[PDB]
This record gives sequence, structure tokens and C-alpha cells, in this order.
Amino acid sequence: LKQIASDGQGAHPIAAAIDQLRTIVYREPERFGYIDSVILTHNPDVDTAY
Amino acid sequence: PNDEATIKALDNVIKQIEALSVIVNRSEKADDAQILGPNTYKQLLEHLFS
Repeated sequence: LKQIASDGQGAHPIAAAIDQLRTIVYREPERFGYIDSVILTHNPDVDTAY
Repeated sequence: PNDEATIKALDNVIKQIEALSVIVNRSEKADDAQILGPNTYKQLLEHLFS
């Protein structure tokens, strides 16, 4: 079966779909409800741009 | 190919990987040091004459 699959048998399209969607996941974190890191501090300095 | 078997296999393998990645290794063993208690030296019998 492994030899049968290696010889040109195509994968299910979802493989490429997941590969393409994972890139989207990286670029916009808060759309999927996760944050990379948090900072704990006693004297916060606000970002004026926001 | 039946496209519904590939989806089930992918879901099963993903569930297996997710389950394997949550196991934690934490041990809270005690120490081999022994708690000591109080003791009093005892007196052996003696005889005194002048």
C-alpha cells in the first residue's frame, strides 16, 4: 500500500488547505483568541498611538 | 477514494497527538532525612566510700 500511494496517488485537498490556513493563523492572533506573551509590571507606560 | 475515511483518520491522529502532548511529569517525593527527638543521658550505678 505504501508503494501504491507513493506512485502518484494524490493527497486529499485538505492537506493544502490546512497548510494555507496555518499561515493565516500566524498573522492575526487575536482573531483566534490567543496572545503570544503577557508583561507583568508595577509601573505601566501607556502606548499613546491607541 | 472515499473522502470521509481520510477525514476520520486525520481527526483520530490529531486527537492522539493532542492527548500525548498534555501528559505532565511531576513528582512530590519526601526526603530521606529522619526527624530527631529529645533524649537524656542515664546514670549507671556507682559506689563511693572514704
